[PDB]
Parts: sequence; structure tokens; C-alpha cells
Amino acid sequence: SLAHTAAEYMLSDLKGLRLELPLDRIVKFVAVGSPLLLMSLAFAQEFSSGSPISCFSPSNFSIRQAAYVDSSCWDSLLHHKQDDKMKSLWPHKALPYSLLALALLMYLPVLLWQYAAVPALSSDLLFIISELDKSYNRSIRLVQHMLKIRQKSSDPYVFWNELEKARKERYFEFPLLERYLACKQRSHSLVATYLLRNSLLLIFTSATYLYLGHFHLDVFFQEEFSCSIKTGLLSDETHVPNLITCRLTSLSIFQIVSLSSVAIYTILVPVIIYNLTRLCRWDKRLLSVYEMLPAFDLLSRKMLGCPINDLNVILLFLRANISELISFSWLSVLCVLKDNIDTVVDFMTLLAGLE
Amino acid sequence: SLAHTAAEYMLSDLKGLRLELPLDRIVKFVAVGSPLLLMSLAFAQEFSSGSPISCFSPSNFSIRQAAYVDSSCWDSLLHHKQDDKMKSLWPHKALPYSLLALALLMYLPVLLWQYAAVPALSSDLLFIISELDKSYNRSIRLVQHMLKIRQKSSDPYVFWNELEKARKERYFEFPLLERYLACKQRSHSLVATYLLRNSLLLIFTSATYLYLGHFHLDVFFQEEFSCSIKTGLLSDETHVPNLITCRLTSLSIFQIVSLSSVAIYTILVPVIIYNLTRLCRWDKRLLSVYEMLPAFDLLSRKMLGCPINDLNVILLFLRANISELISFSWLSVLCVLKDNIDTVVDFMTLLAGLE
Amino acid sequence: SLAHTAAEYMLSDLKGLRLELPLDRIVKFVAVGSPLLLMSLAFAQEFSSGSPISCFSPSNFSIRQAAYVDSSCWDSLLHHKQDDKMKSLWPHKALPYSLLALALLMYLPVLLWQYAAVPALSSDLLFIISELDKSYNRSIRLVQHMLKIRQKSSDPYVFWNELEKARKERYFEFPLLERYLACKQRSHSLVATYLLRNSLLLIFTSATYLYLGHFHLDVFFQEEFSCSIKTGLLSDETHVPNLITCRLTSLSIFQIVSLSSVAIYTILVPVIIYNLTRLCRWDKRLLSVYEMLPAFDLLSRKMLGCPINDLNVILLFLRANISELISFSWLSVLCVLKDNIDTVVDFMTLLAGLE
Amino acid sequence: SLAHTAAEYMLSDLKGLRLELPLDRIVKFVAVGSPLLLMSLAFAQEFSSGSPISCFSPSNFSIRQAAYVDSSCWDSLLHHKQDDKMKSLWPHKALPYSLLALALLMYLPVLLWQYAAVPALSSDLLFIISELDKSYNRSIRLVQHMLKIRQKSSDPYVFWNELEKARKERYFEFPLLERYLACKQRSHSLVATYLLRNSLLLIFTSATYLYLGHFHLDVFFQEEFSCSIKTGLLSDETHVPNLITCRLTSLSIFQIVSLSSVAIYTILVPVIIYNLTRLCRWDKRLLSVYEMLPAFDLLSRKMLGCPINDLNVILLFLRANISELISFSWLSVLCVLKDNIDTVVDFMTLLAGLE
Amino acid sequence: SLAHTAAEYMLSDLKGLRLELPLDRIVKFVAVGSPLLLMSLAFAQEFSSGSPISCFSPSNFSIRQAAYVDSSCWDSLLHHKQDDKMKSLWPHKALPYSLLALALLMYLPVLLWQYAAVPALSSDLLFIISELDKSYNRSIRLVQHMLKIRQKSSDPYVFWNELEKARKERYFEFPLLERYLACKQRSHSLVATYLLRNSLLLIFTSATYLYLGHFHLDVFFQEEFSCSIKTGLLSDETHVPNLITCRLTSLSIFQIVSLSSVAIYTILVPVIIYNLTRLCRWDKRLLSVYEMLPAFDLLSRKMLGCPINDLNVILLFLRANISELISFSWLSVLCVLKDNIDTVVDFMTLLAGLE
Repeated sequence: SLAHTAAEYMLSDLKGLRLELPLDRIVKFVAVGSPLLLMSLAFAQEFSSGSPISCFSPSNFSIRQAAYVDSSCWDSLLHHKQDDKMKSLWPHKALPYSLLALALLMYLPVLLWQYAAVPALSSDLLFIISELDKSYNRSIRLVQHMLKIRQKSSDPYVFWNELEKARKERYFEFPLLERYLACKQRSHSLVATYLLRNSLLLIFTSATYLYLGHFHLDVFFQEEFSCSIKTGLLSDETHVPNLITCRLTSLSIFQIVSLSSVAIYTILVPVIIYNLTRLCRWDKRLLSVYEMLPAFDLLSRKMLGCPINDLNVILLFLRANISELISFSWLSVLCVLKDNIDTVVDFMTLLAGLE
Repeated sequence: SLAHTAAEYMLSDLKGLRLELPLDRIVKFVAVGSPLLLMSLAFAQEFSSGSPISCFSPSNFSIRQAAYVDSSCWDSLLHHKQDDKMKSLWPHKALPYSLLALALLMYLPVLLWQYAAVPALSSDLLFIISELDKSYNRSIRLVQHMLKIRQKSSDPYVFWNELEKARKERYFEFPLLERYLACKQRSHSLVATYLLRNSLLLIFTSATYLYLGHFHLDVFFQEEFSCSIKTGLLSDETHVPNLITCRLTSLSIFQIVSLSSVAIYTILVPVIIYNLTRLCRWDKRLLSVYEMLPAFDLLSRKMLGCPINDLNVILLFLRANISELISFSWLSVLCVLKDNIDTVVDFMTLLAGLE
Repeated sequence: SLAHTAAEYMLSDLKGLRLELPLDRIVKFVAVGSPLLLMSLAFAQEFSSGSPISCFSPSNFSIRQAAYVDSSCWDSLLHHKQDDKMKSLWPHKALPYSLLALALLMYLPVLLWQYAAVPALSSDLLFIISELDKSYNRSIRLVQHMLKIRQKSSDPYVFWNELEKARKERYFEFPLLERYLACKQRSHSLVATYLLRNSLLLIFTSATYLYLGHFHLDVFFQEEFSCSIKTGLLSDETHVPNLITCRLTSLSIFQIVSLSSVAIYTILVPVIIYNLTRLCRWDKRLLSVYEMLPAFDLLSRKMLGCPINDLNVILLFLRANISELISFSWLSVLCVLKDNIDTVVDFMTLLAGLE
Repeated sequence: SLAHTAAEYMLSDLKGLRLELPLDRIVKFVAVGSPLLLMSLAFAQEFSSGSPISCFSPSNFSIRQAAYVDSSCWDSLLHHKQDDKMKSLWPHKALPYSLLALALLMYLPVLLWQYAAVPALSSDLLFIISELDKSYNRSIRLVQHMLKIRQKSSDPYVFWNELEKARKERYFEFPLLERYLACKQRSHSLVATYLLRNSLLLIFTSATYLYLGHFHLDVFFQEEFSCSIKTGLLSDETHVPNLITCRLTSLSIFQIVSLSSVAIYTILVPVIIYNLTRLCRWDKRLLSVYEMLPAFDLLSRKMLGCPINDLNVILLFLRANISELISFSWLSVLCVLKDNIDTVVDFMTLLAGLE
Repeated sequence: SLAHTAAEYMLSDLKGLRLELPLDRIVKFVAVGSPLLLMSLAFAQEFSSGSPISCFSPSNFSIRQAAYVDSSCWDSLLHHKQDDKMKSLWPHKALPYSLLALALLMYLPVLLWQYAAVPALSSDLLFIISELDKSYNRSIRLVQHMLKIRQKSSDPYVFWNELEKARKERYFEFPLLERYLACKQRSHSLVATYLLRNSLLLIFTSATYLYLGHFHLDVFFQEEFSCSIKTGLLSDETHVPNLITCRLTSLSIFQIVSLSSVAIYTILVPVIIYNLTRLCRWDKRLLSVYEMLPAFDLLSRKMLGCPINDLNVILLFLRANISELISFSWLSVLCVLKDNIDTVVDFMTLLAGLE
């Protein structure tokens, strides 16, 4: 079948970065493979093939004449409906092609995301991850002489005033990363790609609904139609002027395909809606631990104004990559600290699991 | 089908160099795979196969006689048109082969680009990238003692006169690269390959238009034609001398293929036009940051006269490779400096992110 | 189809050596894949299959009798030509097999080149490349004390007499490589393989021409022939003694295959002629730079007498491998020196790009 | 087809060792793939398929009756020959299976060579190669102080008497390798595998000849035969008691297959004969250079008595592996010395190309 | 066909361990792939397909009526045998499925061996190999000062009394390995898996024999049978009440499949019997050289009592892995010592080939 090569040509499966969220991957997979799977199911060995159109020719007709009669009407599907208003049954002939066309349209947004946002996002993620990876040996290699002096001191002069200049010395501060984040916050060149990628899917789903409503849902319970042959050089002949009781064999496949196409997209729409709305708010589910690390406090510091910024998408893509191999470490281990108090445990946990 | 093996034989997918721009890759992919996909669609399981030609034989004829009648006219497609001027319907028989021929012609330019310009361009890119990679530890490993002396000095003697001999000493100058660029600027042996590769595509598109206009567009709404059998040893027989009402079954596929072939190339032409026009001007979108680095100033310095040189193509291919793994660094990070002023920030940023 | 597995069994695609010139690769690819592609095109889904031979049986005959009549003549293609001289139409039945036979013959020379010349040529190339790779740190690591003494000297005693003993001392001379080249120059054991590989292709092309001229070109416009059945146990029967108007369905495929087979080889012959003539002359397109390097002067020194030697083939295969990764260096960069004068530039260029 | 999977299941393609000579590889390839290729050619799309047997049923018979008549004789191929001696045409039905059986028999010896001689031969080759690889720095790292003393000496006391004790000192002698070779010379456990592997191929070729002579060559020009149906429950019926003029459709394929099977093996036999006779003599084509190296003289020393020993096969397999990566060196470069004399050049060459 | 995917799903082809003996691999391969190959051969292109059952309908019947008659008896294979005892011919319909079922049963034991014995055996082999690999530098790195003292001594005090305490000192003894072997000797948890894996194959072969004897061998020479149609709603009709002369087309395939199935297993049974009997005796074919090495003497020491222990299987699997890369050394070279005497040679050889 043709829908087999296209499957791995379209929907087939850096070096440490995930540039596609799992929900987006699932949405793309479903929205691309559903029409291909439906097309494969419709016209394969599962349902017996043969002649999609059959006609009840008179017994006087021969085999060749009957074949000509029933083959000159499949490419001219046009019901001479008396219920002389001639109605067309063309979707039955255009059901496969349209499906393939849909498989094209749902692949248009994906390429856009792979051609207008992947390189810049990859560069930003690489730079930010490289800068953040140096933040480990800066809270345990520098702030380590806090409890080493706390025991020979008291409350105010070792943990509420001493821990003020060590935090403001040229080992805790990252000015280049701060300025990079400040400059990227103003930019809006990447959120437009995300908005377009979701809006194109919404528009294509709406167009699919319109196509399935305007053209289908009319020829759906119609399985019989009457055609004519004497509309040309065969008019001057002695035979039936209007063919009688021609029946469509594959109406069940048509109905099943239409129902599945409706159901799949009516299920898929809310997921895309949620993906679009994910960028409408600032995320602070783990800001409590972020506001204490040397380099991670900058990310939580710059959360002001509207959330529609490049910084929002950068943070969203960085969160899914914060567990690669190196940040897949202590950062993922500060889950036991979930309820002054940070005098010991917050630092014994840090100095216990060094490496 | 034949369309399957040829696909991966033709349009199938150093070690760090990109020698094909994404636009050229897309253009080649579309222009090569469109005829293959069309000819696969035309003669696959999507549309029911069988006899492409059907005839209305008299009821006296047997099955074998009717098969002989309808099979001796498919290889002799010739309409005895009374509207005795005999017209030929040969494109219906030559529709697949022609498509395949097109799939060959569009592959001719690509091989040329892979056999007349790839090695020299690869060598030039390798040498230039290797020379430019040494430019990092020459503006921060050498010019580092400007701000280290600026504080113990004033305006004229540390940043407007001192920064004159350090820029003209045997650590800032690259004479070999300068002479290589000067000699390559005069050469014109590589722009000819680009011009030929685009002009061949233009000529082939024009030839496709001429073929689709002269031969098609005439037999397009014609689906019935009358043939003759008594033109040889069968003349001395008692049967119909001129066959009646022979109909072409696959006219819809013909129309769809012609329309798709027209539309795809009418869409593709402007992209190739833009690819041709890309080399008619000098590019200075990032020259502002280029005119300050030690080795990158030479690229911006030699932009004079006509832009039709080997240096233009070399710069075009180098820009797409300036973000590999090592130039995928600080060079891509001087985006925050976009608005004397360079007294601190232009050097603080340089000495902040060393490695 | 059978011609699909044979394609990748025949024409499918050390570790740093190229033992096949691109022209030879193209010639082999075309000459091997053209018959296979023609065979695939002739007998695949592109042209509708069925019965290659059709006959006009009398209406009294049944379906089984007509099938027997039209099936007992395909394996006995023999025209009882009255224009009683019985003519044979056997090529129509032998068109596929012959093609396959050709696809075997054109593969005979290639195996020879892979079994009689590949190992010795690989060994020679490896040894010569290994010896030549040591020539880099012998003109810049040794002759470097020439400009270092030129400034404190004059014309005759530092660059026309001093550069006479440093060139005749045990750092410039390669005696083993010189003797190896001298002994390989006399040998003629490898040029015979090249000559045989080209002459076999010429002979096979001539044989193809003879086969296509003697047997084809006679049954080319003939599409009808009369056969006989009553030539055995069926003689004692009451039916037609000579069958009437049997027609060959696939004449167009025959004509197309013959025309393509003629055209492809008539295009290919000049390329093989040029490949043969490539070895009839000494190549000195880059001898000007070669005669100055320490170890590369020996290659240009031994160009005397007839050019039909093993040294010619060794040089031809070495030139295509002179740009691998290490000779893909300065050697490829002495293109700027193309117009005493070598006093300055020829040495600063060498000592600038060391590594 | 079934012959497609079996191809790569049977004939499909340590880490530095070649345990199969090229001639043996070619012989196995041809003798295994020829029957498979013939079977694929016989019953594929190249020749039109259908009913291998056709019969001329009377016009009174229906389609079902004719099909039953012509289908009840294909599985009962038995000619009631009047030239009442009933002759059997069973090979026409057993042509494919027999071919497959042959494709099994020719694969029997190969497995034997892979199960009774590969491990021991691999171990012996590994040990011998490892011992011989240490022989390089023993004629140039030890004998190097011969010409260093020759110049301060004369003819007898530095090159004809001094070069007697250095050769008999504990750096030139290899006792373990000598004893291993002496013990392996007596053994005969591996030459039996080679003899059996060749004799099985000879016996199978003889059996193929006997099968093609006794059963074929009789039904070769016979294409018509008369069968009977009334030999059971259908005897009490009113129809033809002896069927008339039943013809075999695929006689040409039978003849072509038989001729190709004869020709391929009549070509292959001399190659196997030469492979068998290769072990009947001692090889001394390069003993002249072998008798001078420190460890390689032992191989040439033990060439006495009959040549049917394990040492012969070990040497044969070692010679093809003497050019791997390390012995692919000076050993292969000692070709310039092909015409006291060895005073200088024989050692200048050795000490020139050290590494 | 279904036989293609199941082949590589079933019989498809750590990192240094061989956990399957070659005989077991061959037995599994044959016993799994024989039914698959037979069922592929039975129903593939090699023998022409069509209707497996044919009937001689009366000439009055039409094509549709004859097809209904001959298609309503294939799923109701039941011979109304008059030689009114009705006999059933159901195996002809169940021949493929049964074969597939066999291809499942023969795969049941293999999975067991891969799920109940592979991990423990792999762990034991890894530990034993790791412990034994340290035994090299303990007989030549420790016992080396025997001959170094033998020359300055006599018979009793250097080689029959001195070599008594060096063999009982903390470089020759391995207590952990000795205790591991002692504890594993008592265990019987792994021999049960081997016994079950062989007994399941024996039982399945016996079941195959019973199935081929009870159901086959009765309908083997029977090719004609009479069926009935008037056994339902068609009873009240005017036609033949008992169908006449219905013949089975594919009896030859049935006979060939039965004969091959019998022959393959009657050949295979002795191999499995030998595999079972391999574990009934202690193996001491190389114990003579084993009783002298430092760590290998323990393996030979613990050979007492019944041989049905885990140690037997461990030794069997270790012997096939004693030639990997490191034990593929000197241990495989003590083959020259095959005929006080060990005074020199047994030590000269050991200290000759160190590494």
C-alpha cells in the first residue's frame, strides 16, 4: 500500500536535548497517523476488495456489456435523483485522496517548528545549561565555611550578617547569564512559532470539520442510485435509457471512516487547547528551592509582567531537560526537604552527597 | 512498484560540514519526489486497476474476440475523428514513462553539484574554519591587558593610542588567510556551478511547461473515441469496420496528475528564483560584530566591486557552518550587545565566559 | 521482481583509500544497472500485464480451446510467412533472458579488477602514502634555518650555494622510496589489468551491437503472424489448419527497450575510450610545485620513456588520494603561489601554517 | 518466492583472520546460488505463469469439467505411450523440489569446515602470527651492530665468522615455535577435513550428473502426451476414455534449466580439482627471503618428506594472512631485492624504514 | 506468508560467554525450522495454488452452482464411505495449523532454558572464569625459582622436597574458589533444567509420532470421496442427492510433508539422546595437564561420587569457554607435551612464552 512508505517518511522518529514535549509528540503522532491508518484499513485485505460499484444489468446484456455499464459510472458517479434534480456522489470516489491530503496538512506545522525555532532554541538551551552546570561547586565549594564557623559563633554574626557578603562576592554572581536572560525576556521571536504551530492545527481541525459536514452527512444512508449511459455516442442504441438499481458496495467503510475521523479529532482538540494555554501563566511549582541556589535564583527573580516571552518557552524546555545526567543529581534529590531550620540539614544534605 | 526503489535510490539522505542549504535541499526533494509520488499514486491500489481501455463490442462477439478488440487498440491509440482527420491519443499511453523521465532530468543538476564543486568547496571551508578557530585565544588572551591598564591611565593613552600597536603586532595579523581570501576573491570557478545548477532547473521547468501545454490540454475533456480493426489481415472479414464507443477509464487520474504537475512547479519556481538572486548582493547583516574580532575583520574588509565571486559562495556556506560546536560559542552569544561604550562591557563579557 | 535483488547483489556500494576513480564508478553503475532497469520496466506494473500473445479464434471455439490455441504458440513462436518460407520470432520470447545475460557480462571485468589488481595497488599506495607523509617536517623543520641566515648574508652564499649541501644531507634524501619507485617503474603487471578491464567492456559493447543488429531490426515493425496447430496429434481434426491473425501485444515495449539499449551504450562508449586514453601520456599539471618538496621531487624526476608503466597507474591513483586528511593540508594550500621570488613568500607561507 | 529468504539464510556473508581462500569462496558461492537462481528464474514473473499443463477437451465439456480433467492429470503425470507401455513424466513435477534438494546438499560440506577445522586452525594461526610478529625487532634491533663494525674490520672476521655467534645467541632462537611446528607437522587431523570437503563436492557433482542423465535427457523433446481419466469411480460414464493431445506448456524452462545446470558444474569441476591438488606439493615461491629472517627461517627449514601435513594447510592459510596490518610492512616491501651483495643494501633497506 | 515473520521471531540469532552448546543450537534450529519450512513449502508459489478440492458437477449445473457445491464441502470434509459408515478426511484441512502448533511446542523448552538457568549459570561462569584468570602469574611468577635453584642443588632437595612448601603457601592456594566449588557440587538446582529441556523434546517427538500414526497413514492413498449436499434447506430440491467423484488435488504435498516430518525427527532423536547421555559420566580427557596448574587442580580434585551435579554442567559450559581471549593462550599451547621429564621442558616452555 502507498500509506506504508509515507508512514515512516512522515511520522518516523543536540545529542542530549529534548526539543519536543511528550504531549506535542503524542498530538503530532495521532494527528498524522490517524488518516494514514484509516486509509490503510479502508483499502486493504481486511475487507474484501473487488468492484466498489455494482449494477443490476438486464439478463440480455453480456459480460463485457455489463462490465462497460458498471465501469462507465464509477468515474461518473452522478445520481439522477427523482426525489430530475441530478445529485452527485463524488465523495465516494474522493474518500482516499482527501485522507492523504489531510495527512499532508497536519504535517505542515511540524516542519515549521523544525525550521524556524529549533536552532535558536537549541543554542539558548545549550548556553543556559552550560552556564548552570557550573553552579554545583559554588554553593558547596564556597559556602562550605558557614557551619565550619557557625559553631564558634552565635545567631546574628555567622548566619544572618556573615551570609551577606559571601553571597555578594565574585564567586556567587553570574552577570553574563543575568544579562542574557534580561535580553531574552524582551524578545518575542520564538513564542510566535509556538502560537502559529498550535493555531495551524486548530484551523486544520476546523477545516476538517467543515469538509466532513458540508459534503458528507448527506450521502451517508444512501446506498442505491440510478445512472444513465445514453448521453453521447451510445444514445442511438436500443437498450435501457436509465440504468436501474446500482448499489454502492463499500458504504460501511465510508461510515466507519467518517465516524473515526470525527471522534479522533473531537478527542484531540482539548489536548491542543491545553498545550496552547500552557504559556498563559508563570510556573513556580519549584521556585522555593530555586531561590536559594547560586545561579538558579536568577531564573526565579525574572518573573514579572506578562508571561508571553521567550523566557517562558526557554524555561518550559529547560525544565524537561533538567534531569539529563549531571543535573540528574542532587537537584533531583532535594525532595526530602519539603515541609532557623536551614542551619544544618540544608547543608549536611549538600555536603554529604558531593559526588 | 518501481516508484519505491527509485525513491531511496534518488532522494536518499566532511563529518562536520553542511554543503547543502536547507532551501536547496527542500527544492531538490520536492522537484525529485513529486513525479515519483504522482506516478506511484496513478497506478497503485488507491484507484482500482484493470483494463485502462474499454469498448462496447456487439453482443455477437465472444469474450476472446472482445478481449482481442479492446487489447489491439490500447497499443494503437488512434481516434478516427469525424469532427476523416485521424487524431492520436498517445499521451494516455505515455503518461507514466514521461513522469519517470522527468524524475531523471531533475536529478541531473544535483549530481553536477556533487561532482564539480563539492571537493573544492569542502577544502576551502575546512581551511577557513581551521584558520578561524584559532581566533578565540587572540582577543581575550592578548587584548586582556587593556582594562588591566585602563584604570591606571586616562582616555587617550590607553584606549585610543595604546590599542594601535597591539593590533599591529605578530599576534593579531593573519597574512596567510588574508592572501588566501585575496586569491579566492578573483576566482570564478565555483559560481559557474551554482549558476548552472539553478539554470538547469529553470530550463527543465520550462520544458515541462512546454510538454504539458503542447501535448496535453487538448485530450483533456475527451473520453470517447472510435477505432478501427480492419486495417490488415482482418480486413477480409464480416464484422464492424469501425469500432463504436470506446471509452477511456482513467481520465480522472490523467486530469489530477496534470493539475498537480502544473501546481507543484508553479509553486516551486519563485523559490529557485530567490535562490538565484541570493548571490547578487553582499551580505552585511552581522558585519558590525565582525569588524572587531582579530581574524573575522578580514571577511568584512574584502567586500568590494561586483559580488559575483567565489568568496560570496564561500561566505554563504561558511555562515551556515558558523555554529558547529566551537564557533557555536561566544560568537553566537554577542547578541546582547545590540543597541566609549565598549570600555567595559565589550571586554567584561569576553573575559567572563572563557570556556 | 527478480531484477530487484540482483541490483543490490551486483551494483551495491583500506578504510582511507579510493581504489575506483569516479568515472569508472559511473561507467560501471550505468553499464550494470541499465539492463536491469530496462528489464524491470518491461515486465512490471507500469505497463498492464496479461497474455503477451493474442489470437482471433473462430467463434465456434470455446474458451478452453482458444486458450490452448493461444498458449501453444507462445512457446512455438514461428511465423508461416507467405511474403511457405517459415520465419521465426524467437527474440520476443528471449528479450528478458538476454538482458539478464548482459547484466552478467558487464559484471565480469569488475570482479577481475577486484581480484587481480586491488591488493597490490593497495599495498603500493599504503607504502607510498606512509613514506610521503613524513615529508612535511622535512622542508619546514630542516630548511627553516635559511631565512634565519639570509638576512645576515648576501645573494650567493646563503640562497644559491648554501642551499646545496642542506639538500644533499641525511634529512632530505629518501633512498628506499627512490629504489621502490625505480623498481616499480619497470614492472608491467598492473597495467595489463586496466587494459583488460577496458577492452572487455569494449568487446561486450561490440557484441551487444552485433546481437541487436543481426537478430533485432528485422522483427521490429512486424506485429501480426500466422501460426499452425495441426502439426502432430491434432492434425486429424476438423478445424482451421492455419491460425489467422495472431498479434503481439507488447511490441512497443520491445521497440523502447531496443532503442534505450542502443542509446545508452552509444553514449557510454566515448567515456570508456577516454578512460583508455588517460594512460597514454605523462601528467605534469602540478609538477611545478612538486619539484621543490623534499620527497615529492622523486615523483616528478622519474618521468622518462614510454608512459605505460605501473608508476603511471600508481600516480593516477595517488593523485585522487592526495587529499585525505593529512595531505589534505598545506599541499592543497599552495594555490596562492601561481603567477628570486621564492626568497620570502615561499618560506613565510610554509612557516606560518605549521599545524 | 521461497528461494529469496534461503539465499541469505544459506549463502550470506577472528576479527583479523581470513579462514576461507577466495577460490573456495567463489566455488561455494556459485555451487550454492546457481540452483537457487535457476529455481527463482523458472517460477517467477519473467515467464508468464498459469497452468503448467493444458489439454484439448471436447467442446461438449463445460469449464468446470475441463478444469477437472486438466487438474487431475498434473498430479498424475503418466503418458499412455503407444510408441500400451505407460511412460511417466514425473520429473516435470519434481523439477523445483530437486533443485532445492541440491541447494541443501552443496551446503553440507561448508558446515563441516565450519565445525571441524575452524577453531583449531584459528588457534594455530593466532599463535603463529603472535610469535612471528615479534621477529621484526630481532634482525634490526640485534643484528644492527654488523655494519657498525664492518667498516673497522675486514671480510672474514666481521661478516663470515662474526655473524655466526650472534645468530646462535638467546635473541635469534625461537625454541617454543620450533617445537610447536615440529609437533604440528606430524599431525594429520586437519588435512582430512579439507580432503572430505573437496571429495563431498566431487561426489555431489557426480550424483547430479547421474540424476540429470538417468531421468532427464529422455523426456526432453516430448511435449505431448495422452492421459486417462476413467480409472476409478468415473469409469462408468459416457465420455472420452483416453484424453487427447495434452501439452506441457513449460518445456522451454525445463530445457534451459537442464542446460544451465550441466554447464555450470562442468565449468566448476576443474576449479575444485585444482583446489584439491593445491596440497600435493610444497610451496617455495618466496623461500629465498624467508631463509634469512630470524623467525621465518624455521618455516622454510621444515619442508621434508610428504607434503600432506597440517603444516602445509597452516602455511597456506598463513600466507594469505601475511599482509594484515603489521606484516603488511617491510616483509611486503622486500620486493626490490630480486635479481658479498648483502653487505649494505640488504641492511640499509632494513634500517632505513624502521617504522 | 506467515512462515516468514515467525522464522525470525522464533529462531533468530555476557558479551564473552557461550551459554549454548553447538549441538543444542543445531538441534533447536532443526526442530524449530523444519515445520515452518515444510508449511512454507506446502502453500507457496513452488506448487500452483487454486482450489484444494475439485468435484465433477453435472453439465446442467452453472458456474455458481458448481462453485457452491465444491466450496460447501471443503469446510465439511466428510466421506460417505460405502466400503453407510461415514469417514472423515479432516487432517487435509488441519495440515497447516497442526504444523504451526508443532512450531510452538518445540519452542517451549528453549524459553525455559533462557528463564530458569541462564542467569545463575552466567554468574557462576563469570565468577569461576574471573578466579581462574588469576592463575597465570602464579605458576611462572612464583614457581620460577625452581630451576634457578635446581642447577645449584641435587635431586631430592630442590625438586622433590623443596617443591612441597612453595605449593602450600599463600600464593598457590585458592580457598574461596575451593569452597565455592564444594558448595556448588552438592547443589542440584541446574541439572533439573537440563533434564527437563531434553525430556520435553523427547515427549514432544513422541506426541508427534502418535499424531502422525493415529490420524495420518489412514487417509494417505485415498484421493477420491463422495459427499452430500441435501442435508438441510437444500434437501427439498431436484438434483443429485450424493455428489459424485470429488478429488483432492494436493495429496502429493500431504504425502511429502508427512514423509519429511517423519524422517527429520527420526534423524534428530539420537542427537538428543546423546545430549542427554553426555552428563552421565565424568570427563577427564585433559585432567593430566589440569592436575599441575595452581588453580586448575581443584577442578580435577573434586570428581567423586555420582556425576549428576551442578559442577558437571558448570564444567561442561566452562570447557567450551576456556578459549576466549586470555585462556585462549598458553593453556591451549600445552599440546606439545603429549607422550624426571618435567625438570626443564615443562618449565622452559612456561617461561618462554610469557606474554
